[PDB]
Amino acid sequence: CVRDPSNYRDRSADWYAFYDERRRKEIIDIIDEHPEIVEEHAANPFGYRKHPSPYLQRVHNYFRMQPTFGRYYIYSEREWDAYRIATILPELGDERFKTEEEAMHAVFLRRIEDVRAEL
Amino acid sequence: CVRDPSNYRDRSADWYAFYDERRRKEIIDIIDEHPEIVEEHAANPFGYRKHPSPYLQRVHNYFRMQPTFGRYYIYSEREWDAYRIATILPELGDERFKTEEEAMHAVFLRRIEDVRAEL
Amino acid sequence: MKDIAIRGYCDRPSVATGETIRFYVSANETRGTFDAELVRLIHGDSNPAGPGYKEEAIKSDLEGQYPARFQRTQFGSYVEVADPDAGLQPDGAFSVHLFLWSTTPSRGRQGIASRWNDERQSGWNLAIEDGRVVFTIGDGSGATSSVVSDRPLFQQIWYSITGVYDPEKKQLRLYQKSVVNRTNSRFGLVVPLDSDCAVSADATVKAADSETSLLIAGLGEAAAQDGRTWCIAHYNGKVDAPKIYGCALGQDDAEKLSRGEIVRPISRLAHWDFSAGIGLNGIPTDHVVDASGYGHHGRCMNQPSRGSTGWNWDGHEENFIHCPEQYGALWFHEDCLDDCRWEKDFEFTVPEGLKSDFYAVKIRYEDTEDYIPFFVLPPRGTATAPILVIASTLSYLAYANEQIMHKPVLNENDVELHKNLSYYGLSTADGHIDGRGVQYTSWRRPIMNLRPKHFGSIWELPADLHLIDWLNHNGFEYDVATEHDLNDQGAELLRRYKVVLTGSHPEYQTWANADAWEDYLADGGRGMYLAANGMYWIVEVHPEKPWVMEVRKELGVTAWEAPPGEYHYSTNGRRGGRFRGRARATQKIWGTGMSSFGFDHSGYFVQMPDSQDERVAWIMEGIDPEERIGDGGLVGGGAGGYELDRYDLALGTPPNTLLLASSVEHSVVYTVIPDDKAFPHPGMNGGEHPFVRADITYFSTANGGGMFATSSISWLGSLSWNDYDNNVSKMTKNVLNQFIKDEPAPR
Amino acid sequence: MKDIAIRGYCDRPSVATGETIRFYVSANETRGTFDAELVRLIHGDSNPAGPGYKEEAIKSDLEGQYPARFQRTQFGSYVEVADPDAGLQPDGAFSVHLFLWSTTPSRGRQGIASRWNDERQSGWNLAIEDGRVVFTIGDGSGATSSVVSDRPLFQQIWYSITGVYDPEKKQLRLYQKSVVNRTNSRFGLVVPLDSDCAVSADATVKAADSETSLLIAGLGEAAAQDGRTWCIAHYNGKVDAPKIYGCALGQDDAEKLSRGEIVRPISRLAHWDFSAGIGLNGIPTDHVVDASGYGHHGRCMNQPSRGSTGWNWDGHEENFIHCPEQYGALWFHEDCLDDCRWEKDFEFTVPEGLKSDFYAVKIRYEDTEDYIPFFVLPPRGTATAPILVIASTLSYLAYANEQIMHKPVLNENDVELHKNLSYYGLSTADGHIDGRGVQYTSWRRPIMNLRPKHFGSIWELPADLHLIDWLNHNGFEYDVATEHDLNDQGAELLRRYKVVLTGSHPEYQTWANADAWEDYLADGGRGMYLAANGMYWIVEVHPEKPWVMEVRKELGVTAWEAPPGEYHYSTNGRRGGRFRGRARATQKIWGTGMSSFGFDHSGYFVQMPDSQDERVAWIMEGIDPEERIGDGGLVGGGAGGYELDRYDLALGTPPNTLLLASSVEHSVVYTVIPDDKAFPHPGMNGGEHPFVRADITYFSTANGGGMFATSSISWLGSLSWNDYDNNVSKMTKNVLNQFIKDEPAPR
Amino acid sequence: QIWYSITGVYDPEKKQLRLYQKSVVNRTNSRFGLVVPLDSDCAVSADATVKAADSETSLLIAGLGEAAAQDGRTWCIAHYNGKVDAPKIYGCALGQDDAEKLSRGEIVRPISRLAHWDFSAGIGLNGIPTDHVVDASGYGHHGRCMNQPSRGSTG
Repeated sequence: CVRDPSNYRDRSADWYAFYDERRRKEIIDIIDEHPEIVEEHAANPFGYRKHPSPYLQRVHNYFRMQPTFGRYYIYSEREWDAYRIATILPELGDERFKTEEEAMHAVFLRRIEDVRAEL
Repeated sequence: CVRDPSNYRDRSADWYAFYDERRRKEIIDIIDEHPEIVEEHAANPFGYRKHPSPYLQRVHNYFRMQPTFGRYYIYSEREWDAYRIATILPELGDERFKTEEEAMHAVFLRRIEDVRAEL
Repeated sequence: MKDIAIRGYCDRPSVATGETIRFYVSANETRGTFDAELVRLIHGDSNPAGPGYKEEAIKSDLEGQYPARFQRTQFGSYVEVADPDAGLQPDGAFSVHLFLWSTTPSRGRQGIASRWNDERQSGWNLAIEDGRVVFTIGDGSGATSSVVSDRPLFQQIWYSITGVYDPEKKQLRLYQKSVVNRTNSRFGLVVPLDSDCAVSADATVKAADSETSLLIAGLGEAAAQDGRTWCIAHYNGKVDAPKIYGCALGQDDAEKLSRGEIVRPISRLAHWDFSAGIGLNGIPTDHVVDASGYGHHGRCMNQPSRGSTGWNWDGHEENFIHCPEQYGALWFHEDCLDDCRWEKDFEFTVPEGLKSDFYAVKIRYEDTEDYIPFFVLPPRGTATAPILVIASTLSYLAYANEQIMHKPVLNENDVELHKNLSYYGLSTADGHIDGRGVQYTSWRRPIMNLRPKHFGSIWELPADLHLIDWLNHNGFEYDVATEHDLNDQGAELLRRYKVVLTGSHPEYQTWANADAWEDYLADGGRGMYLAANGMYWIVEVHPEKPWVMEVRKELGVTAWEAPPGEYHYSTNGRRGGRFRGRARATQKIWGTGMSSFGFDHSGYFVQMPDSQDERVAWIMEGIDPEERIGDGGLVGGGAGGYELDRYDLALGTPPNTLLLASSVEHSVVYTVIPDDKAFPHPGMNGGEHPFVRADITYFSTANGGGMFATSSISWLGSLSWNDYDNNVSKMTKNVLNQFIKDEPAPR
Repeated sequence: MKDIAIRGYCDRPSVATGETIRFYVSANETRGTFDAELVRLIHGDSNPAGPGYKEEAIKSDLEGQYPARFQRTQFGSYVEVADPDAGLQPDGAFSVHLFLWSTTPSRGRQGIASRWNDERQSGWNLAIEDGRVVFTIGDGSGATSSVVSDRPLFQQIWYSITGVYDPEKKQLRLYQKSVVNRTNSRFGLVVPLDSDCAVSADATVKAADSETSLLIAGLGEAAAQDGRTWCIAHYNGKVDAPKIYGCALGQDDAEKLSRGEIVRPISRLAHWDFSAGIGLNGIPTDHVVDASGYGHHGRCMNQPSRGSTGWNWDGHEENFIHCPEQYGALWFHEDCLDDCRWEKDFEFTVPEGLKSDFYAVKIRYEDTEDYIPFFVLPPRGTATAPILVIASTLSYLAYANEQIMHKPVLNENDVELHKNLSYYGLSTADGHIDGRGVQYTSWRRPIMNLRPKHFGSIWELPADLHLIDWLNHNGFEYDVATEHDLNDQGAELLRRYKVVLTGSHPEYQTWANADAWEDYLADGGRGMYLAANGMYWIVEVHPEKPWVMEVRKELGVTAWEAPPGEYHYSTNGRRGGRFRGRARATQKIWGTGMSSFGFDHSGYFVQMPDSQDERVAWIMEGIDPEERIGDGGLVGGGAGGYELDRYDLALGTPPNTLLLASSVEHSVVYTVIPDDKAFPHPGMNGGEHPFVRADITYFSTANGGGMFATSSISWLGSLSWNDYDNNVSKMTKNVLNQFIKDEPAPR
Repeated sequence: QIWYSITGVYDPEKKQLRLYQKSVVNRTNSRFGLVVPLDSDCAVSADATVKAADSETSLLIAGLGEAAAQDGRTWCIAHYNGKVDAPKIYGCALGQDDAEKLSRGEIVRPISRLAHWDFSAGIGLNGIPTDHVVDASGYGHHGRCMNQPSRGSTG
C-alpha cells in the first residue's frame, strides 16, 4: 500500500541530472570547437540586422531555458546612466557598463564560465 | 457595396510570391556555398545515427513545406524489389533503385534541379 | 501500375463462436468468378531483414467459387424524404424556404432541396449552378423553366432563400437575403454587404411528378427503382430547417421567414426540424422529424454532421444539448461514406473448434489477391488462455483509407485510394473538400491500408502482427479481443484474464474503455502497455450504427481542429476532446503518456539508476547493466522512436512508479507536443529539451497487480531483431513470464 | 540599493468632470510628510535617443503636504464569517466536517477552518502542520489540547476530515478519509491508497471565546479591533462545504458525511454551501450563503476562485452553471489581493476647465519621486474633440505588477516587487505558488510598472504616451477614454467622435467592447489599429467590484493554462477563453489579427504591389516607392516587431481589404503561434515560415468610414525617430488627416 | 400601484436639487395596462440653499428616522406602503439621460456607486430564508430586514 508522501519522490530528477550532464558536455564542445561565436556575440548581442549563427543560436537556446537561467539580471536606476549585473535581496557586481550591450556580453561570458566550472 | 465575389481576390498571394522569391534565392545561395550537403545526404538520407547539418536541416525545412512538396512519391509493388519515382494519374519514371535511400537521394537531387530551374 | 480489381469488407469486426459474419465483395466489372479461402495471419511485415510473411490456411466451409460483380456505392451526404403518394409534389402554388451556408459555392452544380428527376427533367429543384441559386421546375418533356438570382453567393455566409411558384400569374419567383450576425458567418457586420435580390420569370411549364424521393442536399438521378433513389449533385455546406408551403408567398412573408418567424403554420406541407431529438445525451439517431405534423419524416444517409451551428447562433452557449434552438444545421459533405450498402456474396459461421486469433479471407481474382481481416473471439463468458491481446480497432478506423496523395512511400493500394475516391471513403486524419476534418469513420467499407502485406511508416494491423508473431514464436497461449468488444462489455471482459496486453498504437479509446482499464487495474489486474500515444483522443461509437465511430478534435497532436461551436459529440452530448483535458490523462491509468512525436528514425534506451534496484532485478535479469536496450529494429532502427511517452507526477503517475530507462539520441525533428507549451521558444525539439524522451516504467496496484509500460511505437518492431536474440525480447519475455504466474505481482 | 519609500493608488482609473477621485498613499514608516502635485503626462520614455521625459504642471486644488503613514495590507484569499454573539463557540460538544484539497501541504503551518485567537491560545481551529491535520482547542491561558492525524496528506487529493470535540469523555477525535474518484484528484483509482485514520487524544482544557471571526482558510491573528480580524496562516487549496454541528459525531456519522449525506439536519449550527447562487449569469457575488438557516452568512475576501471543481466531480459536465451540485469549492490562494483597503489620505474633485488627457499625482517624499496615474474624461455626453484615444486599461491590469524575479533589465521598481510581495500582488501573466496562474487582478492596489519613467519592450503606459506625444507635437486635438468607459457606455461613446485611435497593446478586451467596435465601424465609423495582438483574450469586468478584472486562459499564446473543469467565467456563466475560438477573431473586426511573436528586435516594412494603387494614393502621398517603412526606432530599431498580425480571409478579413505593406527580416526566434499549427514540425519559425509577417491593411465600411491597421507594436515606438521625419509618421499623419475631414473616407 | 422610476439628484457645483420621475409600466406589473394615455413623467429642479449634513442615524428603506441613534437603535416613524425594487446611491450627480438609462434597468456608472442593495441576492433553490440584504456594490453596507417585509415579491 501507499501511505506516507515522503517515502515517494520524483524519479524524473535522475533523468534531469543525466540530461544536464550530457547537455553541458555538448555545449562546452560546441564552444571549444567554434571560438568565433564569442566575438560574434560581442559584436552584436541582439542580432540587430545580422541574425546569429546556428551554433551561436544553439548556445543561446541552451542558456535561455535552464532552471539556473534566473540569475544574472542587468540592474539600473533612474539616476545612474550605467548598468550593473545583479546576481541572485540580490547582490550586485562591481564593474560598470555604459551600454547594455556590454552588459549582455558580460552576462554571456559569465555564463560560459559557469558552464565550464560545473564540469 | 460588396456585391460580387469575383470582384475580390485573395490579396495575400502577392506576398506569397514575394516570399517564395526571396526564399528560393536564399536556398540556392546556401546550396552553392556548401556543396558538401549533397555528399552528406547521399551518405545517410534518413539522418540515422548522424543528425544532419544545420544548413542541411534548413534545406529540408525549405523542401518539406512548399506547395510543390506534394510531388515525387516513391512507388513500389509487392513483387518488384525496385523503387521507382512517381511525378504528379502519376507519371512513373524510368530509373530503378534497389533501396529507398537511393530513391530518396535521387528525389533530393531532383528537387535541387527544380529550385534551380525556376529563377 | 498494378490495377487492383477486387475489394471487400465485413459487416462487423469481431465474431465469436456460433454466430455469423457476412462478407461483401465487389469487382471492377461483372464477369468471371473469384476464389476464396480462410487464412490465419501470423506475420504481415515482409521486410527482408525480418521474419517475412507468415500465414496458415484453415480448412472450413468458407472456400469455393462465387460469381464476381460490380456493386455501385452511394457516396456523399443527404437527407432522404420518402413520398410515394407525391404529396410533396403539389398541384398548384408552392413555396420552398431554407437557410443556406455554402462552403464551395463555385464547385460545379449543387442541389440544395429537390424532388427531381434528371433522366427526364421533371419535378422541381432549388439548385446552385454557376455560383447562383436557381429554382427550376420541369415536366419530363425536356422543357424546363428557371428563375436565376442576380447576386451570387459568398463563401460561408448565411442566406435565406425562398423559391415561389405561382400558377395564378404563371410566374416563378426567387428571394434571397443575407442573415449574418456577429458570430455565424465568415466575416462580420463591418462589411458593406449588398447580396439581396427579389427576381422573377415567367413559368412556361407545369411542375410534374418526378417519381423520386425528396432530397435535401442533392438531386435525383433517375426514377425510383426498387424503392431506392440515387443522389447525384451534392451540396457542400450547412442547411438549416427547410420547409415547403402549399401556397405562393410574398416579399413580406419571405422577409418574416428570414427572421425565423414561422409564417402561415396551417399552410405548411412539410417542415423538417433538424434539432428535434436533442436531449441530454446528444442526438444519436438518423431520424429527421417533420415538425409540421404530416408524417414526412426524414432519414440521414451517409452520416451528415449533426449538432452543428445554425443561422441564429450567437456564442453564449457552445453546447448544443443546452441550447438546442440555435443548432439546427447539417453540414452535408460531398464525400462522406458510412456504409457501402452492398449486396452479400457469402457468409460464414464460426465453428466450435476454432482458436481465437487474427484471421482473414484470401480473395483470389484473375491477377489480384486481396484480404479481408476479421477477428474471432472466445465463446461468450469463457476464456481459453491467460493472456488477452486487445486489437486496437478504433485506431484502425482512425487511419482507415488514409490518403496522402489526395492531401513518402506508396504501394498500389494508395493509387487506388487516389483513383477511386467514391468507393473507399476518407480517414479521420484527412480533410473534406470544404476544408474541414472528417469526424465520422466507418467499418462497413473497404479499408485498404488494413491488409498485412507491403521503414518510415508501417501500417496499423501489421504492427499488431509483430506482437502476434512474437507470441506465436515463443510458447505463449493467448486470446484476442477488440476495442469494440471492450466498449460493449466492460471490465467483466478483462477480469477473466491474468494479464492484458495492449496493441501497437491504441490511440483512440472510448470513455468506457478507459473506465474498464481503471476498474481492471484497480483490483488485482495486470497489464502491459507496449506502445505510445495510447489514450489521446476521446472517441464514441454510434449507438444505432455500431460500425460508425466519431471523434472531434482540438489543439493537440492533430490533423485538424473543430469549428468554434461544435466541440460536443452528437452520439452523446459529453465534451470529448482529448483525455488530458478531461482530468483523465494516460499517466493516471498506465503510468506514462504522450510527450513528443517525430518522423525520421528511432533511438535506443539507456538504463536509469532504478534499473539496478533489487526490487526490479526480475525485469533486467539477463541484461548487462552497461548495454543499450533496443538499438536496431525493423521500425526506424531502434526501440524508442516515432512517438514517445514520458513519466510525469503532475499529470498523475502513481507515486510508487519506477523509472527503469530512457530513450536518447533523438533528432531535432522530434517536436514537443502542443499540450506542454506555454510560450513557444526556440529549441522545443529533440536533443534540446527535457520532454523529448521515452520512459520505461513499472508500478504495482492493489491485490497483487501491476502495470508495465514501454512508451514507444517501435518497441514491437525490435522484438524480431537478430532472430529473436536481443534485449527487447528478453525484457518483454521476463515481464510476461512473470505476469502469468500465480504468485502476486512484485512491488 | 535605491529604497522605494512611498506608494499609492487610485480608487478608479478614469474620472469625468464634477466627480471625485481618492488617492490612498503609504510609506515604509510613520514619520514626516510628503508633497503632492498634479502633472500632465506627454512623453514617458526617458530613452536618450528619443524626445526625453516631458510633463506639465497644473495649478489645481490638490497640492500641499499630507502626513505620511504606514498602512498594513491584508494579503491572501479567505472567507470571513461575522460572529459577534459567539454563536459558533458552543458551550458543550461540537463537531466540524469539511472536504479538503491541498496543493502545498508542507509549506509551513496552514489553517483550514478556525475561530481562533493566536496572540493568546484560545478558541478552536483545524489546521495543517508537519504535513498532518491537527485539531486544536485552547482556553486562553496558553494551554491547549490537540489531536493529530496519523497518515499525512498527499498533494492535491480530496480528503474528508471530521474534527470532533467531546467533553463527556474529555476526548478529542479526528476522522480522516480520502474520497478520490476517477477525475477529481491528482491520481486515480489504480493506486492502493492507504490514507485513512481515526485517532483520539485527551481534552484537558475547555475551548474559550476567541473574540474573532470564523475564518475559512486562515487563523485569526489577534482579537477583533474595529470589527476586523487579521488572518495569518493562510491555506493553499480547495475547501468544499464546511459545517459545524452541536454534537459529538461518531464514526458512522463521519462515514455518512464522507459520502455526501447531510446527517442530523436539525443539529447543524452552520453549513456554508459555496455553490449557492449559481444561475445562468454565473455567480458574480461574494455572499457565501449559510445553507442551514441561522444567518451565519460569510463573505469572500480577496477573491478566491468561485466555481471550482468539487469533491464529487465526475467529468460529465464541465460548465458549472448547468451542474452546480458538483462545483462547491473555492481555491483560496495565499497570495491574492483585490483591494488594499487603505485609509484615505487626500481626494481631488475634477474642476470644470480641465482638458481630457493623461494625468498623474506626483508625490514627493524625502528622496523618492512617485507617480499615481489616472485619466480625465470629457464631460458626460459631450465630445470636445474629433479624435478619441482608447487607453488600454484592461491590459494595464493584465500586466500589473508583472513580477520577473519572482517568476533581462531591472530597475528599482522590480526588486521592490520582489522584496515586498505582500504590498503589491501578482499579475495575470504570473502564477500563484500552487502552480495555477493568476486569474483575478485589480486596480485598487499600487501598480508599480505603471509609473511613466525608466532597447527591449516598454511598459504599457509609456507605450501609449508615445502616441500622446506624437499627437501633441502635431496640432491634433484629442480626447481620452478608457476601456472601462467603453465597457460601461457602449458604442454611444464611440459615435460622438470621427476617428478613434487604439492604444499600443489592447490585448485583453471584453465582449461588450468588441460589440461596441463592431457597431461603431458598421455605421459610418473610422478607426486606427496602431498595434497588434489586438483582441486576443476575453476579459470580463466583475459586476459587484468594477475594479476587478477576470481572465481564464487556455492553450494559445499564454503563460498558464486553466485546469480541466474550470474554463467558464464566474462573473458570467460563459466560455470566454480567446476571441478566435468564439468565432470572433481579430480580423473579423479590425482587419488583421495575431500571427507571431518574439523578443529580440524589430524588422522593417517592404511595400506590396497595392502601394502603387490609386485608391490608396492618399496613404502613400510623400513616400518614394523604393523606401523602407520604419527602419530604426525606439522599440527594437524598427516598426514591425515583437508581435505581428496578418491578413487572413478564412478568419474573417473583409473582402475589400487592400494590403499596403508587409514586414521582413524577422529572426528564427519569432515563432508561429500555436493556433496555426496542425502538426508542429521544424521550420515553424520566423524567416522560415510564411505566417511570420506584419500586414498594413485598409478596408472601407459603409456610410463613409473605414479602418487602418498597422499590425505591429513598435509602430508607435518608431514615431519620434529622426526627429519626427520618417515614413511611419508621414503615413500615420496622412491617414489621420484624411480621417478627420468631413468628406467620407475613400473607397 | 403603478411602477415608477424615481431619481433624486443633488448638485453643489450648480447649487441645485433635481428630481426625475418616469413610469415603467409593462403589460403585467401594474394596476392598469398599456392602453391608457399615461402622462406621469417629470424632470424638475430647485435651489440648494443648505448642505446635507450628518443625520447621526441609520439609513432606512421605507421610513424616516425619529431622533439620534441612542444605544445603536434608530426608531422608524413614517412608514411607506408598497414595493421598492433595488435602491442605489451614486456618488455623483446624474443627468436626464442617465436617469433614462436607469429607468430601463441598465446599471449606469458602476464604479461610482456608493451602495446598491439587491433584494434578490440570496434566492437559491430553497427560497430566501434570511433577513440579510446584500450590498451589490461591494462596499459592505449590508442590510437587515426588520419586522418581516414580504420577500419574493414581483419586481
